Amino acid sequence: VLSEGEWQLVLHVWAKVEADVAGHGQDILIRLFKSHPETLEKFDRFKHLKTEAEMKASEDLKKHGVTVLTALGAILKKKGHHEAELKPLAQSHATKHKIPIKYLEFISEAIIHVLHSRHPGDFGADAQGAMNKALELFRKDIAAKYKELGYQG
Ligand code: HEM
Ligand SMILES: [N+]
Ligand SMILES: [N+]
Ligand SMILES: [N+]
Ligand SMILES: [N+]
Ligand SMILES: [N+]
Repeated sequence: VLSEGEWQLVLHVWAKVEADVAGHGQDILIRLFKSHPETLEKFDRFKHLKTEAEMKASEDLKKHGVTVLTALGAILKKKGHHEAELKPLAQSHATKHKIPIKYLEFISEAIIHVLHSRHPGDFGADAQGAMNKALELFRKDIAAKYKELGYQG
């Protein structure tokens, strides 16, 4: 569940994201929606948005971008001991929002793309390797909770 050395690479990278949570959140959701159109359909609140331009202009979308990264920052900071925060999130995405585990992987990919575009020099292969493992650990712990509830798939 990651070495201390890899957790460090991740939070160093995340300290950086914190500088503009709003910009990064807006970019991550627009990229998830562009590459995987089906995920956009899961948000009643953003369906209306067709083009990239419209997505960018939506303040509400940017607001949501902040919610998501604030919650993910709370998880990552726990350095694996994130059960209290992951629980309510796993439960609401399974039973309320109805988000397949496959969409969590798609967003994990989105996150990586944005952190590489932005912070080119701070996100070397080594930081990307540690970041990948953190997201996968989050994804495994969610899927465990999904199964218990009868929504793994
Ligand atoms: C990095 C992973 C994600 C995190 C940390 C995250 C976080 C959150 C949080 C904190 C909320 C607010 C309330 C609640 O869930 O009880 C929320 C709402 C929601 N999430 Fe996520 N989310 C993630 C990924 C996803 C994905 C990938 C989708 C869609 C494919 C999605 C679908 C939704 C929807 C539809 C809502 C409700 C929006 C509303 O109508 O208020 N989530 N998310
Ligand atoms: N490893
Ligand atoms: N916003
Ligand atoms: N964990
Ligand atoms: N929500
Ligand atoms: N790096």
